[PDB]
Amino acid sequence: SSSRRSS
Amino acid sequence: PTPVKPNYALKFTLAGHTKAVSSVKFSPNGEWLASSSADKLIKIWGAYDGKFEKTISGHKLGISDVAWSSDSNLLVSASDDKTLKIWDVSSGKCLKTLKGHSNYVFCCNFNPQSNLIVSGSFDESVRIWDVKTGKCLKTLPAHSDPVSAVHFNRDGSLIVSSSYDGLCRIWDTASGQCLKTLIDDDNPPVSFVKFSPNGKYILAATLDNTLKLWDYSKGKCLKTYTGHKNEKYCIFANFSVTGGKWIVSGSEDNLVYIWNLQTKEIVQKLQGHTDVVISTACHPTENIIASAALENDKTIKLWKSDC
Repeated sequence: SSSRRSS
Repeated sequence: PTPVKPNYALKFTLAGHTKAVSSVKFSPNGEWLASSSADKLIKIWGAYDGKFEKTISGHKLGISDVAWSSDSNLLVSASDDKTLKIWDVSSGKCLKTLKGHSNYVFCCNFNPQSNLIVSGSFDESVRIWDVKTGKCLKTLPAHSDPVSAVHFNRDGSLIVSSSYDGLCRIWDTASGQCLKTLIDDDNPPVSFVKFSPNGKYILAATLDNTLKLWDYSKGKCLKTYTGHKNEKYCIFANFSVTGGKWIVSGSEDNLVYIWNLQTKEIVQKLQGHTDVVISTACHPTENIIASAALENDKTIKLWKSDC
């Protein structure tokens, strides 16, 4: 998974 | 009693998230910390003992931001699934899904009355939503690149937004009109903004290792805080007001930075995280900091100072 803030 | 420096010390490390943490926020009543993560989950923790309370689930993709209602009973989360969700904290249930953004939702907040939610998105818009109905009241063509932060001022009458387009804009909530565009120098991306506790200033981060305090009304920069690393990520920043009047921020060198608000000197650096510190939060009544880090760390740390 991912979040735009943590990428 | 006027402090000189804090003495934040590590009290707890909160593990549980399985991907990078994105955002930590203390509830207004001081009892809880909420965290969001790329693992699609919100976790609720006891603010004072680090005690894991519960997991809140339902988004289909990762979460970038979470925010509390004024009465500490609701959360709103902003997700890569293009939605926001309003959650009943006690029950963990999703009360509403706020649909309308066309790309990742990156940032969110309630107004102080907590009848409205503001969101900003990679779709470059700012949206204002009715809490009661879940209806989108307004869509503002606020920016020409992704919106990195949205925040209400103390009376709810203003919203500040920031974007990778280099702008900070101040909006009249009621009308949706831009009251003012803060533009500076070659305008690097603005990666975070929020109002000061008193509503007169805007704290803004840019992706050139700089935080600045601006009088929005006068359009003038009052303070600049430097010495940290921020060239890539949308790192939260805070005003610490419970003891000494500090500025707090995470950093891409894995540290929490604390500056004297008035002198701009660094007064403390908190070491312990092993990845970018993407988010910090300041407890509303106690001298307590929460910090959270990205994928190689995935933990939340709670720190306590005597001042």
